[PDB]
Amino acid sequence: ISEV
Amino acid sequence: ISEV
Amino acid sequence: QDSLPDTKASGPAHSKEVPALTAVETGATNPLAPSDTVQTRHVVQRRSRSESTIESFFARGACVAIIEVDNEQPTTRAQKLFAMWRITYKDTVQLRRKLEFFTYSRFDMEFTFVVTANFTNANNGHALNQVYQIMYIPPGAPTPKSWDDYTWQTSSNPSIFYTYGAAPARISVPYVGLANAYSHFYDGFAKVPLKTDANDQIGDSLYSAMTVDDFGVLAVRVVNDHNPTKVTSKVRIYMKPKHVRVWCPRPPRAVPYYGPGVDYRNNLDPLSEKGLTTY
Amino acid sequence: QDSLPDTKASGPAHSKEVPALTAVETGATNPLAPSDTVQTRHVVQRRSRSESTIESFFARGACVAIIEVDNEQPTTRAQKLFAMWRITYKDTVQLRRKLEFFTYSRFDMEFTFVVTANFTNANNGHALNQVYQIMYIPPGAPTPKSWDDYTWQTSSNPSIFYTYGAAPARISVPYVGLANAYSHFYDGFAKVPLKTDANDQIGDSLYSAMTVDDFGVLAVRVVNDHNPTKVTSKVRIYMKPKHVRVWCPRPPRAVPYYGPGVDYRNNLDPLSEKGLTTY
Amino acid sequence: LFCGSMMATGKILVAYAPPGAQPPTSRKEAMLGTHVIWDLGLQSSCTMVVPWISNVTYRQTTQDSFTEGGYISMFYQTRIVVPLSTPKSMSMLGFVSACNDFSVRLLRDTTHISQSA
Amino acid sequence: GAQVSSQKVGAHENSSTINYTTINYYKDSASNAASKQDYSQDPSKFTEPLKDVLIKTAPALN
Amino acid sequence: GAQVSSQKVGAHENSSTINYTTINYYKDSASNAASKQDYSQDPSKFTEPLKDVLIKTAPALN
Amino acid sequence: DKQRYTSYANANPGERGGKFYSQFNKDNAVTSPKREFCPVDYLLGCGVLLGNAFVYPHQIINLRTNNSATIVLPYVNALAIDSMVKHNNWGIAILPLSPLDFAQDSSVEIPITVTIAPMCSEFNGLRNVTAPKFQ
Amino acid sequence: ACGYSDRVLQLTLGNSTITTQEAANSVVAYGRWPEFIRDDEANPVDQPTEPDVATCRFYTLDTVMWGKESKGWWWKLPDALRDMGLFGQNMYYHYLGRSGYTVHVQCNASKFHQGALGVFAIPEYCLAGDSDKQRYTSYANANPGERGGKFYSQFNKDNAVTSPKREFCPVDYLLGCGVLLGNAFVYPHQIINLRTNNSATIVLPYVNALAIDSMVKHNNWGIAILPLSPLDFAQDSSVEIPITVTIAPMCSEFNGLRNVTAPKFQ
Amino acid sequence: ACGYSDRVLQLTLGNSTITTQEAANSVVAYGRWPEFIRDDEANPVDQPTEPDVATCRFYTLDTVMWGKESKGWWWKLPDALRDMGLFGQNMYYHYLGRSGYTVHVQCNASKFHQGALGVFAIPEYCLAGDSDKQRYTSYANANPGERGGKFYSQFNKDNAVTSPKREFCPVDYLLGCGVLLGNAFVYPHQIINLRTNNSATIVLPYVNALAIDSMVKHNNWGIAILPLSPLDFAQDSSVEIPITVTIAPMCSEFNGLRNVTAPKFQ
Ligand SMILES: CCOC(=O)c1ccc(OCCCCC2CCN(c3ccc(C)nn3)CC2)cc1
Ligand SMILES: CCOC(=O)c1ccc(OCCCCC2CCN(c3ccc(C)nn3)CC2)cc1
Ligand SMILES: *C(=O)CCCCCCCCCCCCC
Ligand SMILES: *C(=O)CCCCCCCCCCCCC
Repeated sequence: ISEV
Repeated sequence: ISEV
Repeated sequence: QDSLPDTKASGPAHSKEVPALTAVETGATNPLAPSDTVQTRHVVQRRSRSESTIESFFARGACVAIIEVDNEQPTTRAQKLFAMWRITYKDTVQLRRKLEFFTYSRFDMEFTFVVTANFTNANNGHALNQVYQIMYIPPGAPTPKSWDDYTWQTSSNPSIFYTYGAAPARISVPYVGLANAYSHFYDGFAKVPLKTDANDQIGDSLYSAMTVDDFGVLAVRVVNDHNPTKVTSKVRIYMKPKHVRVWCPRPPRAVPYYGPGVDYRNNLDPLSEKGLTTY
Repeated sequence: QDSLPDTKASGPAHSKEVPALTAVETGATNPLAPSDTVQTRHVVQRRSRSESTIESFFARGACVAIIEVDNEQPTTRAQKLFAMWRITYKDTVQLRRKLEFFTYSRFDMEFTFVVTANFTNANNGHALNQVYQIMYIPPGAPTPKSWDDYTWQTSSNPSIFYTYGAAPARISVPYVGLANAYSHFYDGFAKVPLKTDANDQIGDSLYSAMTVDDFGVLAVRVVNDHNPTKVTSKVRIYMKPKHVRVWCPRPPRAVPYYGPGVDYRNNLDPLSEKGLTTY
Repeated sequence: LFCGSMMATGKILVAYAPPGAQPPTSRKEAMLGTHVIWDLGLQSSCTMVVPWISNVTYRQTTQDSFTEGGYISMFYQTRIVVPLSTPKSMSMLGFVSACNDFSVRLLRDTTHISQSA
Repeated sequence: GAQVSSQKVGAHENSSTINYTTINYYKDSASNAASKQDYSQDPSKFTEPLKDVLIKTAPALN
Repeated sequence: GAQVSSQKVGAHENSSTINYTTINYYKDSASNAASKQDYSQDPSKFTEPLKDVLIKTAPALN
Repeated sequence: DKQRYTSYANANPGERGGKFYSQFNKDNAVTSPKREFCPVDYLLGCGVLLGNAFVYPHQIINLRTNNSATIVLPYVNALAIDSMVKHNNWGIAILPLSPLDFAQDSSVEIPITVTIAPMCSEFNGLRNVTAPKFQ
Repeated sequence: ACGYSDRVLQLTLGNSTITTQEAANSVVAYGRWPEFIRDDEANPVDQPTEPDVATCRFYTLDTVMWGKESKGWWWKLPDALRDMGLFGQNMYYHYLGRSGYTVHVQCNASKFHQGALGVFAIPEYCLAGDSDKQRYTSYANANPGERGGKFYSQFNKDNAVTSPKREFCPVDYLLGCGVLLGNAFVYPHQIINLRTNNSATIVLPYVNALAIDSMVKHNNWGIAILPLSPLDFAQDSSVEIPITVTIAPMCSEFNGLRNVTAPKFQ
Repeated sequence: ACGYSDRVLQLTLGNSTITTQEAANSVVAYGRWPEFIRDDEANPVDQPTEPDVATCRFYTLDTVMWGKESKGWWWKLPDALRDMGLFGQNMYYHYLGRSGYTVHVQCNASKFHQGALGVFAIPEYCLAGDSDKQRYTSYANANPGERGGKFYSQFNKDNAVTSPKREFCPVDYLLGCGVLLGNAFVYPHQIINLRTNNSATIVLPYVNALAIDSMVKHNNWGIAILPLSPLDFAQDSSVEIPITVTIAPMCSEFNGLRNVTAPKFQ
């Protein structure tokens, strides 16, 4: 994932 | 996964 | 957080600092807050400008065209077995006015197609469900002369096949401008008259217009062979700009539009009568 | 990154190096850039050839066939209760011309089927929704003589059952060639006449043609028993080559096609009149 | 490409005028734009590069004054000179190709092929 | 490739930070939805284009 | 089995690298979509098939 | 009545510039049309209200305050460079927001002089000279 | 160093040597030299025959004359070599045969002559026919052997329906195949421009959708020679100079031996 | 190494390129390349204009014809370029202008033609006049522009006293100036001898008693082209071949800008  |  | 600045507590003043006085001749707007001219309390501000961001302002699908196409017995006189529309935001007024708050823009475009149909005549039997072909013809490409000629083969042009009754069709288009930004306004010509020209029509051009075909056309047809009874259909095109950027603000259109340029004709009287000392 | 080379800054020249002169007799194209013949500035280039890659050039579903099938009372005379089509890209011209920029190709094939229907006659009651059977019959397999005979049992042949009104049908086909690549052009024969042959028809063959059945046929029928009223249907087949490779470039077709080979018949005059010293 | 005899000599001016002015009718006007003076000799062929000089980032493939590319013209710089017993007339063949900075976009159908009913 | 962000929660249920998940399905960014996470900026290029920008308590003209 | 790649972003929203996710659902590669990540090559086999390839500033014929 | 029909020679007054009008007089002569602009003052000559023209870069010459206005203009366009002969980048509009008045003399007149300087000028695509037809 | 040049070549194959003092370098089609079938590209399992020097040597075909009206000449490979010594015997005794070629086209004149020959090596050169009838050219007509065929300035449709000629009608500006000749330059080629060079030398690899095929049923390469610029000399209105084509098989290998194929060329 | 030569040159300036396959090397007058005015040689204090590519490019003048009676041609610099594009505009809008030049003279013929052109670049080429009246040639006559002037085999004194022609009378063996032509070789020069070379290429530095001067009032360099050996061909007694002069300004700089100078050439 790329959770901001 | 295989993220290029 | 994206909330607006808090109001500061401000008390009485007797000073040589005068925020309330200025000179608009400079071109500047006076940067004042309530606390510069009246006594204020401390307010922790929670309001925000989330809905007035450029994206949020244009983030809505707007009606830009109503294309009408018939499906009926190919007789032999001007019919509507297929139709063509030049892609533009200028056949409608609402989105046109919104885009024109700005001189230049850059964005991706989302197209949604609502298709409705009905029986044209009192009765001759009925019609089996129709499939519609929406073909994009970019400038240069062969345009159709007939509802089922070879151009509809669409080997390289993008086409949508829409089935009547299905959820409205939707596609996305990249930023496709020949320039670094779209010009909502162009103070110029596509050609210049030269002293050495033969007729003085060689160099004639429409003011403000750029390319002859702009971005091409959407050719629409019913793929179905005609039923005995005629079915008339309308394709409504909704346009939404997404991933939007805009440059150089402009005054909004104040009088009714008169064609694709800035020309005005009438209803040049936008403002109501109100007395000078009347609330 | 996939951008094209930057333009280098190039200044004046007085030298024995002469890029501007060459000899095309060698078979070579002179590898020149603007900076070899004029003074150039430095340009950081961002353009790319992303859309002109082989995959991107063919990445579009093209119309290769219109199969017509009727659903009506099986009377007793030549009807259309079922239809057959030899699979090919040659009944249409647009994709054929694109594939023929190259001598050989290798790819997987995606087939999409758009089905439309209508009432043939003014009126006898109506029709309940139709299911269509599209059966592939590879060479060697029994071909149907009747719309509901045993071949439609399809125990080993692949079949698609399409319901009218549903999203257009779609399948993929592997690379199925008998060779290592598909030959768009074959300068040869399938048979050779021998001096010892009885009639000289034993060894006769069509020039350029390879196998008699190429890749077989698609047999199409309406699975529904006939309504009282006749329904006529058309199945449009869209073909897209995917995972594409091509070899040996060719000049594009300049005059109208005349059948499955390279034969020309007329409109052998492709070029317009333009004066030698006219812009 | 000069397809004349080896005894034939000559100097030719080949040119490119970016759009906006009168299309050249005289060598005098053509000289003023991008150009190459080709001297005929053992190297038989000459190459003039038309540099990308445009206002827009991409021009159209169809005709359009807003995206016009300009004018190419050719003139004799001196003249073709032959000896006696030599043909006084000959052919010039011409070739075109793209430089490594060239690209294209927005795929479309060609008008160069079509099909009857 | 899932992308996770906090929602700006307006009306809070009687049940703290809540999140939403995004995944792009297509290679072309034109196909993507709008992030709607937009940064703002100063109006000064419009409200104050002056070569010598002056402070509000001082005389505009001096 | 998810495959994640960067999009070549054309028009950038006013909100950096964006990604997209791909998963193959079928055993037969013929069923797969097109990656469209295509490497290029030199034109030389066509533009220069010469046994002695010569450099552009030298005389083509010597 | 004809849209986007102003001729190049009329669109481009050169050094002379053009003027504004208090109202819209439609050039009636259809048969041999003037093909000129009809810029109405409160509509900024372009279908919008003049009072909002202040969102554009500007200064006011208010005679009790200042002799002059000085505006520095960057090149603005959808492109880095374009045809200067075909396309104008910037328009300079000078309108009297408040009318000229003096003592009681009902017919006062004072000069307005416009001095302009090009900055960071660069040119590409050299060839023979463009000679436009301004007749 | 020493004195070497782009214009002076010696080609040696088997017991044959070609010299040239006026070449315009030489072309290797698609950048690929001829080579034998590799084990990992191999399809017929039987041990191949490789005749080497006995077949891979220079065969000179019958000379053709170039004059002011000459519209052009064409040849097909392996067909032009079907009767050439032991190459021809190997071709007709085996079901399968692959081979690459060195093509050397010869045409000298004088510094006062003028003209330019376009020499083109085309993969799968399918030619157009005579008739309303499509794909109807007969095998014997499709294959002229060493003689080759010619081009025409225009399309004369073989009208005699009842007893049809079943021949090609190759029109010159259409490259005999429905395309424009000016684009034939995307094919491997050289130009014999008489003020520059005596000759053209093109090295051809085996090109096919298969590693090996039937040489009797299928031609791999077509050789098209068209006058891009017409022959001219002094003022003599009827000039004529010879064009001579010499071709050599390279890396030739054959599979599927049995009794000899005898095609019917009547 | 590779294949380079004294005879084959490419000159590129601005958007212009010249090729030549038959040069006789090239001359740099007095061993000095053109250069800009240095701060320690500077005299006008105002910031100079340097138009660069827009002026320092090749302008081709009108072609002259060389025939058996042609006694010779002359040109003056900057005068021959006064009407040349933006160079001319810069020259007439400024009081001061300095510039160097690349001069390329073009004259091809055939291996059977004969003749030799002497091409001379002369600093301060003062020419002799018409009359009994000394130093009386008028400005308009002294300055032919692009047309240039000619030489004569002998001195015809303009007799008409009453309404005098006020022209030069340049006699060829006296180099039009009272000296013997055979010594003109102490000036920077090349010879176009038709059996050897198609052309001459002379690079000229700015030469003057000052770093910068008035280009309208004063010419710096004279270009004299005289036939050292007469044109001849086969036996045809009236041969004619073109001579073409192409000139490029180099390191051009201008001072003293104001309204445009419009000289009277009537
Ligand atoms: C003329 C004034 O308006 C504009 O300047 C202006 C600027 C930008 C605009 O964006 C549209 C440009 C893209 C044009 C088309 C490109 C492709 N389109 C497609 C393509 C295929 C299908 C099936 N459906 N729609 C539909 C839109 C539209 C108008
Ligand atoms: C004759 C000239 O054209 C060709 O050479 C040529 C080359 C390759 C081509 O690809 C098609 C080969 C595959 C043939 C068929 C294989 C299976 N097909 C199927 C199979 C099942 C179903 C239900 N629907 N379609 C449809 C296509 C088509 C044509
Ligand atoms: C990053 O995305 C890795 C995690 C993937 C989680 C499962 C995604 C399921 C949806 C697949 C999308 C396919 C779009 C073509
Ligand atoms: C690799 O793919 C491991 C991660 C899987 C994430 C969930 C995928 C959900 C979609 C399942 C596809 C089934 C296709 C037959």
